This record gives sequence, C-alpha cells and structure tokens, in this order.
Amino acid sequence: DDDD
Amino acid sequence: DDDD
Amino acid sequence: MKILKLQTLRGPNYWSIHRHKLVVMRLDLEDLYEKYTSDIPGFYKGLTEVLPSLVEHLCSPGVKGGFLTRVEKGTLIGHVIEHVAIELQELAGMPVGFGRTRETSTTGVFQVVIEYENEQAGRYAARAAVRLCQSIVDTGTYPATELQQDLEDLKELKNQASLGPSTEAIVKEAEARGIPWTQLGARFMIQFGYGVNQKKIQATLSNQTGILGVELACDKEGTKRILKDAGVPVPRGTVARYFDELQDAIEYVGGYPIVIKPLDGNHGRGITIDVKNWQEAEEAYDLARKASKTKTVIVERYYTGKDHRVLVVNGKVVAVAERVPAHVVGNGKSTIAELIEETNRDPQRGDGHDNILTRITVDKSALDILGKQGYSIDSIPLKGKKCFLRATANLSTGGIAVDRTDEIHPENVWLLSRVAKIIGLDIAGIDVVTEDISQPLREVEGVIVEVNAAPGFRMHVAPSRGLARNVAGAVMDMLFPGSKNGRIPILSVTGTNGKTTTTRLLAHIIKQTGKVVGYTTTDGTYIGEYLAETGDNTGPQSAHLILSDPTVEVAVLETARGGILRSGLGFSSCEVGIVLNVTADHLGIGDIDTIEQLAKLKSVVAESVMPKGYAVLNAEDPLVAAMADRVKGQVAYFSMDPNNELLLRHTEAGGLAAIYENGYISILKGDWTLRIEKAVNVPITMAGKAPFMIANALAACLAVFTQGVKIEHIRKGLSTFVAS
Amino acid sequence: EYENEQAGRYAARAAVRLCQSIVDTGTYPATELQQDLEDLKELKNQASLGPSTEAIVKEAEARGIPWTQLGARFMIQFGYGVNQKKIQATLSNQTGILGVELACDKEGTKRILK
Amino acid sequence: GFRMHVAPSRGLARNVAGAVMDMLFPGSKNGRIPILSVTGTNGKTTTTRLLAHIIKQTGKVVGYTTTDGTYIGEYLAETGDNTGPQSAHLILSDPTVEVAVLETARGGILRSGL
Amino acid sequence: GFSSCEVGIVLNVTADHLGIGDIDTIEQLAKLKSVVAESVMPKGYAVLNAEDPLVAAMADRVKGQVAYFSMDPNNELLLRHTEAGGLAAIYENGYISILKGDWTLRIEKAVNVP
Ligand SMILES: Nc1ncnc2c1ncn2[C@@H]1O[C@H](COP(=O)(O)OP(=O)(O)OP(O)(O)=S)[C@@H](O)[C@H]1O
Ligand SMILES: Nc1ncnc2c1ncn2[C@@H]1O[C@H](COP(=O)(O)OP(=O)(O)OP(O)(O)=S)[C@@H](O)[C@H]1O
Ligand SMILES: Nc1ncnc2c1ncn2[C@@H]1O[C@H](COP(=O)(O)OP(=O)(O)OP(O)(O)=S)[C@@H](O)[C@H]1O
Ligand SMILES: *N[C@@H](CCCNC(N)=[NH2+])C(=O)O
Ligand SMILES: *N[C@@H](CCCNC(N)=[NH2+])C(=O)O
Ligand SMILES: *N[C@@H](CCCNC(N)=[NH2+])C(=O)O
Ligand SMILES: *N[C@@H](CCCNC(N)=[NH2+])C(=O)O
Ligand SMILES: N[C@@H](CC(=O)O)C(=O)O
Ligand SMILES: [Mg+2]
Ligand SMILES: [Mg+2]
Ligand SMILES: [Mg+2]
Ligand SMILES: [Mg+2]
Repeated sequence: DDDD
Repeated sequence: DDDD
Repeated sequence: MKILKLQTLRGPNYWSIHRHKLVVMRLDLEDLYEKYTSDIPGFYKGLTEVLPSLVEHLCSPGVKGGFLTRVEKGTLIGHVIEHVAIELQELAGMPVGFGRTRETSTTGVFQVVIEYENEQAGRYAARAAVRLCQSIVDTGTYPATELQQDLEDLKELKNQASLGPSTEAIVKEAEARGIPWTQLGARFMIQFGYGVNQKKIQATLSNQTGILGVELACDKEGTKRILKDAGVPVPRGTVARYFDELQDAIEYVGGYPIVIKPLDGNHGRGITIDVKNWQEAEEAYDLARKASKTKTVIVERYYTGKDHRVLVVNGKVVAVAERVPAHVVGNGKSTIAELIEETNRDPQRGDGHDNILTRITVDKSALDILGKQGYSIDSIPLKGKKCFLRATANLSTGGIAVDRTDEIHPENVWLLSRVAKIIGLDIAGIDVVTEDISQPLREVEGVIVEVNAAPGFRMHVAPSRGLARNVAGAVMDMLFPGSKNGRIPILSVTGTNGKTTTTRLLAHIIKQTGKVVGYTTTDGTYIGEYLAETGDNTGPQSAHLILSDPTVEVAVLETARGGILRSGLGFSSCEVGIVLNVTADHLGIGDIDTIEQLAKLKSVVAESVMPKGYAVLNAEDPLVAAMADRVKGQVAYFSMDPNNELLLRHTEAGGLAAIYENGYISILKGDWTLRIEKAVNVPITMAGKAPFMIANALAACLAVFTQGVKIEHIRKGLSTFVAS
Repeated sequence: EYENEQAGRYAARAAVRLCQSIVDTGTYPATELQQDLEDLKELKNQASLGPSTEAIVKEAEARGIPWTQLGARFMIQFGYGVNQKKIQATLSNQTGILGVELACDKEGTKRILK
Repeated sequence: GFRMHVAPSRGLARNVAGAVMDMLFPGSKNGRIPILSVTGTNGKTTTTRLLAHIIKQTGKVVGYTTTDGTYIGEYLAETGDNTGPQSAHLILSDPTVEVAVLETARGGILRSGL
Repeated sequence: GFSSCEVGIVLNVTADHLGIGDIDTIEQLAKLKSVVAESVMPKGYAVLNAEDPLVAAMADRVKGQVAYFSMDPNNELLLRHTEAGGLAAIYENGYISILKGDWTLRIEKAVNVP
C-alpha cells in the first residue's frame, strides 16, 4: 500500500 | 489478534 | 592525507548561521602542507580534465572561472579540496553553495567546512575529495571509472535518504510556514512542532487519523455496506468465492454488463471492467482469482461514466481530478504507431517515483487491450478522435489527470464530505465513477467505487490539464488551524560559569506558573518534577528529548560550548537567549584558541533568537555586551552594577533591564523600577554574600519577565528555590 | 420477549412445532428437544459481543448513553449525530493508526522509547 | 484486554469500562442530540417540514425524514417513503446531524416499534 | 479620520477634476491619493492597481505588504510580484482569480457576477  |  | 576528525553540524553553528547542514573535517597535510597548485606539476590540467564543472565556481574574484584563476596563481590544497567536494556532491543532483577553509593552531592540520544536502552524501563527498586530490597530485589524473563509481554512490546515497513526494510537499509547506519539523527514527514518521503542540505524519496519515476509519476503508464490502446504510449511491453487487456462484451472483446485480474484481487487490491488480457474455465472465473470474490473494472475488453492476478521484481533507473537498486512461488522438493525420513514441519523447515523460506522468508502457496485456479496441497499430484514428490503450486509468501506467475542482456540483461536494466523515478519515481519497461531475450523483447514475486512506496527491499538485491545487497547504491547515506554528517557548542559557544554576532557577520560576517544564542541565534531563535521563545531557541529543516530549510546555536548555562545536544548536530559533559571561578559562580545546573565538562561538545562541524574542546579555561583560548588534529581536541587559552607562542608555530609550540597585533585585522597564526581592531573602544568594548567585538570579528574573511571567510568580520562585 | 433476535424467532418457531407434536403424539422426542436447545445456544453464542465490548456496552447503558451495532466490522456506535463515538472492542474512533502501528512494531517502539 | 483488571482474583476489581466511557464522554454528557418525533393521523409531514425549517433558521444542521424522503441539511439523503426506524437510523447515525426531526407513522410502530 | 488602516485600496488616479484646491497636476493628485496607501499599518495590506502606472508607483514608501490587481493577466509587474511572494488578483480567462504565488484560486466566471 502507501500513496493510494 | 484483538483483545491483547 | 589523513582525516583526523569528521564532524557533522545540523543546526546553527560557529561557522555559519542559517546554514544548518555543514560538515567539518580536520585534514592533515603532512607532506603537502605549504606548496601551492603551481608548485605541483600538472595538477591544474588533471584537475580541470577530471572535473570540468569547476569552471562555474565563482570564488572571491566573483567572475566565471575565478576559482580556476586562483588555481593557476597557486593556493593551498585545502581550498581546492573544498571546491572539489562541493562540485562532487553538486554533480550528484544536490546543489550546495557554502564552503570554508581555515588553518588551525596546530602545525599541520586544516579545517574544511562543506555544505551538504544529505548527511551521508556530504560525508562521502568529503571523504572522496581528499582521495581524488591525492590521486591527482600523485599520478596527475583520476580514473574516470572511479569518478563514475563515486558519482553513482553519491546518487544512491541521495536516493536512499529521501522522503516521498507527499512527505516532501508537506515538509516544504511546513518550512514555508516556519513550523519546525524533525524526522523520527521508527517508521519514517515526521514530527511537526514541539512539545504539547506537536503533530506527526507518516505519508499522508496524521497522528489523528483513526484506526477504525483506515481499516474500514481497506474493507471494500464493509465500506459499501456502511455507505449504503447512509444512503450513499454505491454500486450494486455481491461477493462470489467459488465457481458455482457466478451465475447466481450475476442475476443479483440486475443483468449485464457487470464487473469482476478481487477484494484483496489494489492498483488494479487483476480487475476486468466490462464483460457482456459468459465466456468473458468466466475468464475474468479466473484472472481475478489468480490475482486474488485469498481466492475471493466480488461481482457488481457496471456503471458507465468517467473515473474521478476526489481528495477530501478535514471534511472539505480540496481537489477533484478525472483520470483518463492512456490514449492517443490522431488529429494530425497520424496513426498509433507514430504517436506511441511521439508521446514518449515528451520531456513530461518520467519513470520512478518523482515524475507522475509515466511513459506509455506497451505491454502484451496492452497489446491484448488494443486488440479488443477494434483497431490496430496502423489504423489511423477517425476524424482525429481519442482512441484508448487500456481501461485502468492509472497515472502509474501512462494516463493523464484533468483538474475538475472548479466544476464539481455543490451537492456532490456535500455528499463526498459526508462520505469522508462517515468512513472516519481526516484525509481521504474517494473514487467516483460518473458521467458528469458538474451534476449531482442522483440525476446521472454516479457511484462511489471505493474510499482510500493515505491517498497520494501527486496527481492533484500537477494535473497536466488544469490548475494545480495546494494540497500540502490544506493538510498543514488541518494540522495547524490558525496562524499557529507548533513551537513552544524555548529558553537557551549559555555562558562560561553559570549555566546550570541559571537553568535550574529558570525552571523553578516557570514551575510556579501551572506549566510543565522540561529542562536539561549538566546533572541530567528533567521533565516536570521527575528525572527523564541521567548523565551530562547538554548537547542537542538531549534537547531533542525535551522538544519531542508530548507533555513539555516550556523548554529550558543549557547550551554548553561543546555541543555547539560538535553538532551546533538543537533548534533553529529560541524565544529567549541568555549569555551570562565569556571568560577564557578552558582555552585551546577544538579550534577555539582566542577569547574572541570563544565569544563568537557563544554568540550563536544570541544570534539564533527569533525576531520576536529577547537576548538577555550581561552589560558588565564587554564581550557579551558586544553581541548587542547582529541580533534579531530585542535586547535585555542585566548588570550587577546599577550605574552601567550602557544599561542606563538602553533603559532611557526602551527598557527591559535588570539591576541590583540597593540590596534589591529590580527590573527596569524604562522609566519604571519593579523590585522583586531584597536579595537577602533569596536562599541561593546566601544572604547576599554570593555576587555570582545574584547575577544568575538577575539573568533568570529578566528572562522570565521578558516572556510576560507575572511578578509574584517570579518572587515566589526566587524565594522558594534552594541551592542544590 | 427475546434476548437475541434470531434466538427469539427460532424459539417462537419451535414452540408451535413442539405443541403440535404434543397434541399429535402425546410427547416430544428428547433428541429433538436437545437439538433445539443446542441450536438456541449456538444462536446465543453467535450473536454475542466480547467481554470487553459487553462491559463497555453495559457501562454505556448504565449511563443512559444510546448504543447501536454497526453492520460492517462489529463496531459499536455510542450516541447520536455529531456527538457520536465508535469502538470496535477497545480501540475507539480517536485511536490513531500511527500509534497502533508503532505499538505493533517491537523494534520501532523500543527505539522510540529509548 | 482488561479482563484481568475487572476480575483480578487476588485484589480489588477496577472499573475499566467506567474509565473508557469517561474518556469517550468526559463530563456528565450523553451522546444524544435533540430528537423531535412527530406522530398523528393527518399532519405529520407538514409539521415535520415546518419544524425542520424553523430549526434551520437557527444555525444548526437538521436531519429530518418525512413521507417524501430523508433530508440532511438542504440536500436529499434518501428517497422513498422513509417513515420507519430503518430511516431514523440514517439520521441518527449521520456524523453531521445536530437535530433530528422524525415523522413517526403508525406503520413503523406496528412493524418494528420506535 | 484614522491613524492607520488594515487595508488601503487605490483603484485609479486620472487627471479629471484638476484645479480644485492646490491640486493642479496629476502628480499632485497621485500624491494626495497616496495618503491612504501610506497610512497602511506594517501588518496591513495596500491593494494597488498594477495596470495604472501612477498607482503602481506608490509601491514604495508604503509600510506593510502590497497586493496588485490587474485586468490584464500578463502584467509584467504583477507577475514579477507573484513570483517572489504573491497575493495578486487577475482576470485571466473569464475568471476572477487570486494569485497566491504559484497557486491560482478561481472565484467566479465573471459572467455569473451580476
Ligand atoms: N462497479 C464498477 N463500475 C464501473 N467502473 C468500475 C466499477 N468498479 C471499478 N470500476 C473502475 O475500475 C477502477 C478500479 O477499481 P478498483 O475497485 O478501485 O480496483 P483497485 O484494485 O482498487 O485499483 P485501485 O487501487 O482502486 S486504482 C475504478 O477506478 C473505476 O474506474
Ligand atoms: N555568574 C557566575 N560568574 C562566575 N562564576 C560563577 C557564576 N555562577 C556560578 N559560578 C561558579 O561556577 C561554578 C559552576 O557553575 P555551574 O553553573 O554550577 O556549572 P556550569 O556553569 O554549568 O559549568 P559547566 O560547564 O556546565 S560544568 C559555581 O559553583 C560557582 O563557583
Ligand atoms: N391537522 C390536520 N388535520 C387534518 N387534516 C390535516 C391536518 N394537517 C394536514 N391535513 C391534511 O392531510 C393531508 C395529508 O397529510 P400530510 O401532512 O400531507 O401527510 P401525512 O400526515 O404524513 O399523511 P401520511 O400519514 O404520511 S399518508 C394534507 O395534505 C392536508 O390536506
Ligand atoms: N491506500 C492503502 C491504504 C493502506 C493504509 N496504510 C497503512 N500504512 N496502513 C491501500 O492499501 O489501499
Ligand atoms: N492486541 C492486538 C493489537 C492489534 C491492533 N488491532 C487491530 N485491529 N489492528 C493484537 O493483535 O495483538
Ligand atoms: N507513498 C509514499 C511512500 C514514501 C514512503 N515510503 C518509503 N519506502 N520511503 C510517498 O510519500 O510517496
Ligand atoms: N477481543 C475482543 C474481540 C472479541 C469478539 N471478537 C469479534 N470479532 N466479535 C473482545 O470483545 O473481547
Ligand atoms: N499516486 C499514484 C496515483 C494513483 O494512485 O493512481 C501515482 O504516483 O501515480
Ligand atoms: Mg484502492
Ligand atoms: Mg482507486
Ligand atoms: Mg553545568
Ligand atoms: Mg406524510
């Protein structure tokens, strides 16, 4: 994930 | 998991 | 060539102020001590062929190539080592423009100061410059392979110690607003502000983002259920774990077309958008199940319309962007075969994690999609109309974003804000499929596809087909609502002989007001009435403990010369800066060999006072009083002799001074005298028999008075403080 | 009156079957009785909160604070409108993601505390 | 889990749920918002809309459900009949509603109560 | 009638009604109208017309920040001011817009303004  |  | 000591500075320091990031090395020139460049055969030619980019260096001549001219004239090798380190770390994409070199007291060692952007990169450049210069003076040249290896190592060091684009934008906004920021060592977390006023962000999640909201956003079915219970128009669908449930789930949604996508996927991992027959349905199910990490897929009705990303910060719609998939338009009477690489030649194209507009990657999956398109490589577009390459519409693959913030209907704004509040996210990215964002989602058959926690806003700050939106500004407005920084009052006490007593007295006086005081002295670090840490605890490594504590409201930091010399100040600015005295007692340590150097080093605290702060200086000390200039903010003088001419002149025009006039600790506010105590009822003064204690009390009382501390609080703190 | 919705509906459905069997045959088989009792116990266990959630809900009821069960992730909503709060078992709606994730990381927590 | 704190078995039990609810609701405050229930035979919808307008004159966000539909503020939140508890939960669980005005038809009371 | 103003707006200076009082030249009229601009407090703002050379000439000798508005979006002085700082307003493409440096904030289409 991260920076969706 | 849950209730630790 | 031997590097004795290699120190890195992170705050205001003896070498410079406003240049916090510096590296200082003690370089030995045993055999190369007092020979110029002209004395070294062929040094200039090798140096200028290894690093031709030295030509832009504007040295003290101030003209193009001035450093080169100094090299033909012949100077010490320390200067050229400094310059080559600067240029070496500048060639790796890190612009640096500060440097110094000074001869130390000892016979051979020099001091080289180099500005850096990255700590590890700066240290590596400093270490590599001496090797490069030694190789040039030994063999006349430096191998190009070693230069390329060093440049690649520098670039790798820069990339490794770099934040993300969202974190970079938020940090830059913080710096623009003057909000202090530091990097925590746990999970790439950034702390904004100090003490009780601090905040934390990781990437876009703040310390106030809820666990429940984030976990609900990641649950596709739970989010859909909650939104449907709230009347939000979510797509109609159901989950299908097995093969046999495909038909039954298909009739539930209401016919054709439908969508197949796994619930454990992200960034379009194995999602099939449009299917209109059973063979396509089964192929999509198989593909999604392969892409599914838990062999579970969901079916739902297919909704026509463009894909929009709406960014909601603090319950308000900040940016709306429509995501158009990778496409080419043949209005120039050219087919896809030319445009695929014509677009790839645009300088806007960029890979990695910095340039959002990714090049058009033509994969075999893309080949299949364009086969489904109904045209081919050499099929010229009709009438010059958009012809697509895929359907995921993601910036990571080569799509474009169009800003639609000014076109969104107010009802849609209200609905999306309500959705963000219902899910429970302070920063949310909502994916909307609708035919027209300017109309309410009820007239058209618009739906809310998903809600994303910790969204990336790189597509909103550079839409490429519209106006950029200040998303980082909105985030920082959420974190710090008004015109408020995250700072707490900071009182830095420096001086040769009375730092610890003054710090403890200041902490005791401030404790009289109902405030939690975190102060570090030589004895140890204290937070309130309890000891946080033992040991010396005087440099910035203990100042960070005070400034990062979530309960500290006021910071009183004793700042010795050793910490400033080693790594500079632990803060960019201080509310109050106290200089007690400057006496040459421990002289010769480090590069401090004259009392003028000691005064310059201790003046860092005074010069770091913010423009709205105060500098409490001793009028009786000529060196300390000489720091009156080059100080931003007001100056307050304390003097044990009430007839100090400088103090009297300062009080005549302005005021804010403290004296010991007639057995009294008095504050002068101009033409007014405010007596605090008889100085014989103050226990630390030993019934007025210790003038040093009286001077320390004067400094502490003046410092607290400058911050608006009420007089009787000062009196109580001064009377109840015991010498220990 | 019921304590569990599914259990109450099942008891209502089973009572008429038991009475019909009694009027038709004069008795009800013990195996069917124990099967129905086990089904009721399973229904009671299935629609039951945990002791932490149970205790918090009991305290809320004692204080007269309304509580409802959300249908997503066993979340309990306390209060109404703008004055509402949410808990799952012990996490509240104000519990931070960053704090929970840092607590789950043993080395990160040790580094931060040190 | 605070199970071992509410039943230590070798000491005094602690009211952990009380502390949690004190954290959630600091003072002697419940999570309730003003609820105005309008019932009757012939004037429920008009009275509900007039009440909503009057409270809207005050700077408050009013969520009201009538026979025409469910409204939150100035915008329609849901269409249909919406005169039962299934629509009252929509208003009472919305995080932006400060005052709830509910048209309570006899059908909803008969079907599933208030 | 006041010592200082929070915002001082100078719209335009045109030599039309000259001869009244001691004012006979447009330079004198500009000096007279510059009293409002020069009365702005150090924390205040002076809103000046960048398109008017005389009004734009009052940029100096003014304490506090300066904000420019221009009907021509290509005004060199306004663009230079926005590049270093910001706080300007233009009419760019049928929009009333605020320039906060490198950020453009559109208000209205200028055709929806009656
Ligand atoms: N039911 C649907 N009807 C129409 N379009 C849909 C539907 N579901 C998804 N889409 C489209 O498919 C895109 C990706 O759907 P997602 O469910 O978001 O898949 P994903 O795995 O979450 O990929 P990301 O991370 O959201 S880009 C959306 O942005 C829509 O454009
Ligand atoms: N204002 C003063 N002027 C001169 N000597 C002083 C003054 N205040 C204290 N002293 C003397 O200096 C001694 C040490 O001062 P402290 O304040 O306790 O320690 P310090 O100033 O923190 O020094 P370091 O570098 O931290 S060990 C005292 O015991 C006094 O004898
Ligand atoms: N106080 C009243 N007494 C008698 N008739 C009334 C009264 N108020 C309104 N009416 C009439 O009753 C009609 C229907 O009532 P409404 O207020 O429109 O809706 P309603 O009362 O909710 O009816 P239901 O229960 O939803 S079918 C109105 O159109 C009026 O003509
Ligand atoms: N967008 C992303 C959300 C994951 C939340 N981030 C962290 N660190 N828990 C996703 O997976 O969709
Ligand atoms: N005690 C518990 C902590 C996990 C945090 N809870 C959630 N839902 N992430 C554990 O699993 O040990
Ligand atoms: N999405 C996020 C990623 C930056 C933090 N991740 C790593 N590996 N450093 C961003 O800020 O872009
Ligand atoms: N620990 C927590 C969870 C017990 C029940 N769990 C679920 N998912 N219903 C508790 O309430 O004790
Ligand atoms: N932040 C993504 C956009 C996306 O999530 O689609 C990017 O870097 O392009
Ligand atoms: Mg996603
Ligand atoms: Mg998405
Ligand atoms: Mg000390
Ligand atoms: Mg009605």
